[PDB]
Formats: sequence, structure tokens, C-alpha cells
Amino acid sequence: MSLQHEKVTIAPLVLLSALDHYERTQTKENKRCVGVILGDANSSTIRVTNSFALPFEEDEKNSDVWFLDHNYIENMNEMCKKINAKEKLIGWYHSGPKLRASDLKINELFKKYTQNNPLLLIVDVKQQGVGLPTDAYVAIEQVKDDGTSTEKTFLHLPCTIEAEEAEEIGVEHLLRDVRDQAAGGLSIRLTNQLKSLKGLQSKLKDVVEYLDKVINKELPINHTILGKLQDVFNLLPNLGTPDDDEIDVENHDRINISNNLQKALTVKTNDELMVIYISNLVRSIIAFDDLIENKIQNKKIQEQ
Amino acid sequence: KLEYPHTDVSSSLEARYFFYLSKINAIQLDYSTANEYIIAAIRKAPHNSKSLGFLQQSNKLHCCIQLLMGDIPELSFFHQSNMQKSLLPYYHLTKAVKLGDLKKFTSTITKYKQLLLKDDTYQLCVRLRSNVIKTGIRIISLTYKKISLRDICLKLNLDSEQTVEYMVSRAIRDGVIEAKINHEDGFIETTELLNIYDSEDPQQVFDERIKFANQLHDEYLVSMRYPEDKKTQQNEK
Repeated sequence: MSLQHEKVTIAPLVLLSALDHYERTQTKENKRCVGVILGDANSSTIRVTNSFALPFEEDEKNSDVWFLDHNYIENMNEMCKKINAKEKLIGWYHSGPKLRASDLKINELFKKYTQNNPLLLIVDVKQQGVGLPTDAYVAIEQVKDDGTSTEKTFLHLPCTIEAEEAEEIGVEHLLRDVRDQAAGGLSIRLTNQLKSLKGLQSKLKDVVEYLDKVINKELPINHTILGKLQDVFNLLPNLGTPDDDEIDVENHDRINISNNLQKALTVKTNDELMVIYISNLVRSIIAFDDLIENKIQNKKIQEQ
Repeated sequence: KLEYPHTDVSSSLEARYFFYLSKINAIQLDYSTANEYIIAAIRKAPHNSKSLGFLQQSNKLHCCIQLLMGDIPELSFFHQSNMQKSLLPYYHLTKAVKLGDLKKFTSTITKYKQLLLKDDTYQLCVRLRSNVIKTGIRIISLTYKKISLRDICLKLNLDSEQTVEYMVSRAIRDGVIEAKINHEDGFIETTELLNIYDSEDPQQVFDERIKFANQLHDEYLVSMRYPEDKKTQQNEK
């Protein structure tokens, strides 16, 4: 037991494997690919190193019916310790994108192969999101506030793709595209800055909609969200304080340095111009010489 | 009409054109732009002794334009010019305007009335009569920040306390002296103190310098590859 899952690093091996595995069972139409994920666990950083399918069925008539083969999980463990003992079961991927309550009960099962709470790694294989190709959640059991019972629930814990070093080599090989976002030159980051504003703006739009549905359509108040929003209003920049004024002075400080640099280049660019005109000057003379030199050549043929 | 060509001309031609624009713009009371063309007219023009009329008359005209602004051309401009003999009237006017004396300005123009009439700089000088007063109170603004009305009248020999207020109002409308009068309280209080890196005005100054640098970055590029084309196309030894 430990509640340690604060950062989830994903190897790119896991996201492409989940892409294959969905298609090697051929699940569709809110049928799911449930397999295991292995890695290291019982630790502050989880590294999700590997993924495998398991036998699994998903019934659409009742979501409390699914199949799972237990004997498969025991036999796969024996094998993987021989390849690598740094690999152990750390929880399960689920194809998603929809998280359900019956998935808490699948969760309980996986809590009998790993000491830590199992990690349920939602990998969207349908590629509907333009960001989040990983969202990670861990089941924890806690008394929920506002007269509410003890609920078993899936809380979001930070995840990011970071890649192993051994993985990296192949990531470099398969990416031969120009990369619209890669953090390049002036050009690459002006495309980014625009992209970044529409990113945030849409994220902000979900918050508006959510809030409306709480008091219109009576969504359950989840006071965690609402607490975070109090701090949103409390970290708002307020104008007319000496801080904002110093920031406008700093925009001139920075543009000041940009101006000196721009002049310095104007001398390089003019240096290049000067140097071509010298070449062209010479070339006028060389072309003139050919005309004289012909006469000298013609005269020899006649003589000899 | 605005179709003057820069396409397949000489620089002398450009120098000629700019000189005419300066005269028109200066008398239509837009000295800022008249000055900016006359500096360019001199630059674009070749500098030689067969170019001496142009050089002499464009240096004369430029200085008349600075006095019209309220600026003083450099003393050093006149002394280190090797045309210092004919810039004898102009050394005198630049001095008369600086010192602010009304008496000196009248006296100087009376001699060199003819001299100024030749070069078409007499027209400028009629309005430099106005400009004497303005310079003299620019000195007063820089020395003294609070100065009673009477004290100004004693220095500058002005007739009444009411009169000098009218003159200062005209000037502070145009925003040169940048002062503000207190009529009731019987003083004039200079309001200039600058401190403008605290305003957003340096962003606008920076817009021009980047814009200026940009102008050369296009110009080199287009011209440079142009001679090279012919030379490869043509035979070589």
C-alpha cells in the first residue's frame, strides 16, 4: 500500500501498442480493449514501460458483465520476469474514451496482483482528441464532503509522455515530418502562439458549460472543482498596481535590446551588397578582355 | 499628381526634385518635412566644386528652415564650411535669433536684404521676425520655472503683462515652450519635465527604427543579384 502516483511518465511503446491491440481483437462500437500495463510501481514516479492484451469480453446489455481470464494474468507474469524483472504489473489500460462506474469493479480485480492502487490508463485509440492522448486516473477510497457517503472514485493524477532513452531512437527514426509544433525558429513559434490561444480558450469554454449545468440541469456539486475556481479569481492580475506598470517598462527594455541587434544586422546585409558589387566590377573587365584576346587567337591560326 | 520616377534615374535628378519640394513645404508651414527633404537633397547630390551652386544654396536654405523651426543651426556648420564667405549673413541671423534681441535681428536684415533676395531666403526671413520672440521665451522657460509677468517684461522690454501672456499662449498652443499660464496668480509655470520612459511613447520611437532598418534589408537584396545575371549570361575569359 501506497497512494504514490503523482507523475505518470508514458513510453511511446504503450500508446502504439494500444492502437494495435484494439485492432487485433477487433473491438468496436463501445467495446473496449482491456489489457495489462507493466512498469515500476510503489513509487512517486510511475513509468509505464509495456502493455499487452488479455482475453476480454465486453457486454453492451449490462456493463457489470464482462469476461476476464485470471489464468492468463498468472501465466504472463512468469514469462515477463524472465525477459525483465524490472517489469511487473502496475495496473491496466482501457480503451475508453468513456470512463464508467463498472470499471471500479474491474479495478478491484487488479488489486490482487499489485500492492499499490492499480493505475487505469485511458488510451484513446479513436483519436478524437487533438491533445490528451493519455489521461491517467487512480481509484482511491475516501469519505466525500457535503453529507455524502464514502465513495470509491477515480481521481485524476498528472501524466505526461517523456519516452525512454531506448525508445527514443526509434521515435527519431519514424518522425521524418517537418513538425508544426516542435518549438523551432521564429516561424514555428508564431504558428504556436496562435494555436496556444485557441487551446486555452476552448479549455475555458468547458468550465463555463459545466457551471451552467450544475444549477440548470442539477449536476452533482463537486466542490473540488469549485475550490480551484476560487483560486482562479484570486490570481487574476489586477491593473494599476506597481507590478503591471513595471511590466510595460520591461516590454520597452526588451524591445530596446531588439533595436540594437536589428541595426547590427543592417551593417552585415549591406556588407554582403558591397562585396558582390566588387565582384561585378571585376567581371566587367574580364568579359571586356575576351573581345581583345580573340584577335590574338585568330592571328595564330593564320600564321601557323 | 504623384508619379515621379526613381526607376531608371540619376541621383542628381533626385537631388533636384527634393530641393523644390522643400521650398513649397517650408512656406506651407510644414517645416518638419521640408527639413527632412533638404538634408536628403544634399546627401543624394554629389559633392564636388562643379556642384558648388547646389551645395551652397541647399546649405543656405537648410539653415533658414532650422530657424523657422526654432532650432539654431550649429555655429561649427558655418565656420568649417569652405563657403564661409557667402554664409556671412547666416552666421549673423543664427546669432541674432539665439541671443533673442529684436534690435539685432532688424539691424542685420537691413544690410543683407539684397543678399537674401538673391537666394530666395528673404521670404523665410519675414517670418523669422516672429521667431525672435519665440526663441527669447524658450530661454526664459529653460532658466526659470516660476517667473512673474513683470520680470519677463523688464528682460524683453515688452509693453504690458497682458501682452506677454498672449504671446506665451500662442506658443504653448503649438506645444514648443510647453508651459501653462496662471493669470490670477501672476506667474508662468513651465510644465515640461519629460520622464517619458514611464509612458508608452518609446514603443512608437522603436517602431520607426525597426521600420528604417527594414528598408535597407529589402533594398540590398533586390539590387545585388541584378548585375550578376548579365555577367554569367555573357562570355568570359
